[PDB]
Amino acid sequence: GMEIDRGYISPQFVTNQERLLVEYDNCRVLVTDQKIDAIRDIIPILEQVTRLNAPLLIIAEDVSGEALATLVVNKLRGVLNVCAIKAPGFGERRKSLLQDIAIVTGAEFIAKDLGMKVEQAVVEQLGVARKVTVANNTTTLIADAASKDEIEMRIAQLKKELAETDSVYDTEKLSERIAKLS
Repeated sequence: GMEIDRGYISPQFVTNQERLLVEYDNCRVLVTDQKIDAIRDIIPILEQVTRLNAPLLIIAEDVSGEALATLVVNKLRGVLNVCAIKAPGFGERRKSLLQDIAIVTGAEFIAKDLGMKVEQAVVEQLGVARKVTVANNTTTLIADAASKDEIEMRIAQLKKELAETDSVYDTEKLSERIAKLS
Protein backbone atom coordinates (compact mmCIF):
# COMPACT_ATOMS: atom_id res chain seq x y z
CA GLY A 1 0.00 0.00 0.00
CA MET A 2 0.91 3.67 0.27
CA GLU A 3 3.50 4.45 2.94
CA ILE A 4 4.07 7.68 4.86
CA ASP A 5 7.38 8.24 6.67
CA ARG A 6 5.67 9.39 9.88
CA GLY A 7 4.42 7.37 12.85
CA TYR A 8 1.96 7.92 15.70
CA ILE A 9 2.33 11.21 17.57
CA SER A 10 1.62 9.31 20.79
CA PRO A 11 2.08 5.59 21.52
CA GLN A 12 -1.16 5.77 23.51
CA PHE A 13 -3.05 5.47 20.19
CA VAL A 14 -1.84 1.86 19.79
CA THR A 15 -4.53 -0.79 19.26
CA ASN A 16 -2.18 -3.77 18.92
CA GLN A 17 -0.41 -4.00 22.28
CA GLU A 18 1.85 -6.86 21.18
CA ARG A 19 3.17 -5.24 18.00
CA LEU A 20 2.78 -1.62 19.14
CA LEU A 21 0.72 -0.81 16.04
CA VAL A 22 -2.40 1.18 15.27
CA GLU A 23 -4.62 -0.96 13.07
CA TYR A 24 -7.79 0.43 11.47
CA ASP A 25 -10.35 -0.81 8.95
CA ASN A 26 -12.44 1.64 6.88
CA CYS A 27 -10.92 4.72 8.50
CA ARG A 28 -11.89 8.36 7.95
CA VAL A 29 -8.92 10.65 7.23
CA LEU A 30 -8.42 14.31 8.14
CA VAL A 31 -5.78 15.97 5.93
CA THR A 32 -4.34 19.36 6.89
CA ASP A 33 -1.09 21.32 7.02
CA GLN A 34 -2.33 23.26 10.06
CA LYS A 35 -1.13 22.71 13.61
CA ILE A 36 -3.77 21.29 15.94
CA ASP A 37 -3.17 22.35 19.54
CA ALA A 38 -6.19 24.34 20.73
CA ILE A 39 -9.02 22.10 21.90
CA ARG A 40 -11.59 24.28 20.10
CA ASP A 41 -10.02 23.35 16.76
CA ILE A 42 -10.53 19.61 17.19
CA ILE A 43 -13.81 19.35 19.15
CA PRO A 44 -16.25 19.83 16.22
CA ILE A 45 -14.87 17.09 13.96
CA LEU A 46 -14.33 14.75 16.92
CA GLU A 47 -17.98 15.06 17.94
CA GLN A 48 -19.07 14.34 14.36
CA VAL A 49 -16.82 11.31 13.87
CA THR A 50 -17.75 9.85 17.27
CA ARG A 51 -21.35 9.60 16.03
CA LEU A 52 -20.16 7.62 13.01
CA ASN A 53 -18.54 4.64 14.78
CA ALA A 54 -15.63 4.97 12.33
CA PRO A 55 -11.92 5.21 13.16
CA LEU A 56 -10.21 8.53 12.51
CA LEU A 57 -6.69 9.19 11.28
CA ILE A 58 -5.53 12.77 11.60
CA ILE A 59 -2.69 14.02 9.43
CA ALA A 60 -1.56 17.51 10.44
CA GLU A 61 1.56 19.69 10.66
CA ASP A 62 1.53 18.67 14.31
CA VAL A 63 -0.89 17.67 17.05
CA SER A 64 -0.07 18.80 20.57
CA GLY A 65 -1.18 20.49 23.77
CA GLU A 66 -4.80 20.19 24.86
CA ALA A 67 -5.93 18.96 21.44
CA LEU A 68 -3.58 15.97 21.63
CA ALA A 69 -4.61 15.41 25.26
CA THR A 70 -8.25 15.34 24.19
CA LEU A 71 -7.55 12.81 21.43
CA VAL A 72 -5.63 10.41 23.67
CA VAL A 73 -8.28 10.57 26.43
CA ASN A 74 -11.13 9.89 24.00
CA LYS A 75 -9.22 6.89 22.67
CA LEU A 76 -8.16 5.49 26.06
CA ARG A 77 -11.64 5.76 27.59
CA GLY A 78 -13.26 4.01 24.64
CA VAL A 79 -15.10 6.83 22.90
CA LEU A 80 -13.50 6.26 19.49
CA ASN A 81 -10.46 4.92 17.68
CA VAL A 82 -8.39 7.95 16.73
CA CYS A 83 -4.74 8.45 15.86
CA ALA A 84 -2.70 11.45 14.77
CA ILE A 85 0.48 11.56 12.69
CA LYS A 86 2.60 14.44 11.45
CA ALA A 87 2.41 15.40 7.79
CA PRO A 88 5.51 14.13 5.95
CA GLY A 89 8.32 16.44 4.87
CA PHE A 90 8.56 20.21 5.13
CA GLY A 91 7.35 23.33 3.33
CA GLU A 92 6.28 23.03 -0.31
CA ARG A 93 7.26 19.35 -0.33
CA ARG A 94 4.98 18.70 2.64
CA LYS A 95 2.21 20.55 0.81
CA SER A 96 2.71 18.43 -2.31
CA LEU A 97 2.61 15.19 -0.31
CA LEU A 98 -0.58 16.23 1.48
CA GLN A 99 -2.15 16.96 -1.90
CA ASP A 100 -1.21 13.41 -2.94
CA ILE A 101 -2.69 11.93 0.24
CA ALA A 102 -5.89 13.95 -0.22
CA ILE A 103 -6.24 12.60 -3.77
CA VAL A 104 -5.59 8.98 -2.76
CA THR A 105 -8.03 9.08 0.16
CA GLY A 106 -10.60 11.38 -1.45
CA ALA A 107 -10.13 13.89 1.37
CA GLU A 108 -10.30 17.65 1.17
CA PHE A 109 -6.87 19.09 1.88
CA ILE A 110 -7.64 21.52 4.68
CA ALA A 111 -4.85 23.79 3.49
CA LYS A 112 -3.74 26.92 5.34
CA ASP A 113 -2.85 28.66 2.06
CA LEU A 114 -6.43 28.32 0.83
CA GLY A 115 -7.89 29.64 4.08
CA MET A 116 -9.40 26.31 5.12
CA LYS A 117 -9.63 25.89 8.92
CA VAL A 118 -9.74 22.65 10.92
CA GLU A 119 -12.37 24.09 13.28
CA GLN A 120 -15.00 24.14 10.53
CA ALA A 121 -14.13 20.71 9.17
CA VAL A 122 -17.08 18.40 8.56
CA VAL A 123 -17.24 14.66 7.89
CA GLU A 124 -17.88 15.34 4.19
CA GLN A 125 -14.32 16.71 3.95
CA LEU A 126 -12.74 13.57 5.37
CA GLY A 127 -11.18 10.95 3.12
CA VAL A 128 -11.36 7.22 3.65
CA ALA A 129 -8.74 4.49 3.76
CA ARG A 130 -9.57 0.80 3.49
CA LYS A 131 -6.69 -0.20 5.75
CA VAL A 132 -4.56 1.90 8.07
CA THR A 133 -1.46 0.72 9.91
CA VAL A 134 0.46 3.18 12.06
CA ALA A 135 3.79 2.19 13.59
CA ASN A 136 6.22 4.25 15.66
CA ASN A 137 7.98 5.62 12.58
CA THR A 138 5.84 4.82 9.52
CA THR A 139 2.23 4.75 8.35
CA THR A 140 0.77 2.56 5.60
CA LEU A 141 -2.50 3.49 3.91
CA ILE A 142 -4.51 1.19 1.68
CA ALA A 143 -7.15 3.20 -0.17
CA ASP A 144 -9.71 2.63 -2.92
CA ALA A 145 -11.58 5.94 -2.75
CA ALA A 146 -9.36 7.73 -5.27
CA SER A 147 -10.83 9.03 -8.50
CA LYS A 148 -8.72 7.44 -11.23
CA ASP A 149 -9.10 10.60 -13.33
CA GLU A 150 -7.64 12.59 -10.42
CA ILE A 151 -4.81 10.08 -10.12
CA GLU A 152 -4.03 10.35 -13.84
CA MET A 153 -4.27 14.14 -13.68
CA ARG A 154 -1.85 14.21 -10.75
CA ILE A 155 0.57 11.81 -12.44
CA ALA A 156 0.55 14.03 -15.53
CA GLN A 157 1.39 17.00 -13.29
CA LEU A 158 4.23 15.14 -11.58
CA LYS A 159 5.42 13.76 -14.93
CA LYS A 160 6.43 17.22 -16.10
CA GLU A 161 8.28 17.93 -12.86
CA LEU A 162 10.15 14.63 -13.04
CA ALA A 163 11.13 15.12 -16.68
CA GLU A 164 12.43 18.61 -15.83
CA THR A 165 14.19 18.04 -12.50
CA ASP A 166 17.98 17.82 -12.39
CA SER A 167 18.57 16.69 -8.82
CA VAL A 168 18.99 13.08 -7.72
CA TYR A 169 16.92 13.77 -4.61
CA ASP A 170 13.90 15.19 -6.45
CA THR A 171 14.22 12.54 -9.15
CA GLU A 172 13.95 9.87 -6.46
CA LYS A 173 11.05 11.50 -4.63
CA LEU A 174 8.98 12.36 -7.70
CA SER A 175 9.37 8.96 -9.35
CA GLU A 176 8.36 7.28 -6.09
CA ARG A 177 5.38 9.64 -5.68
CA ILE A 178 4.17 8.61 -9.13
CA ALA A 179 4.53 5.01 -7.92
CA LYS A 180 2.51 5.65 -4.75
CA LEU A 181 -0.22 7.19 -6.90
CA SER A 182 -0.11 4.45 -9.53
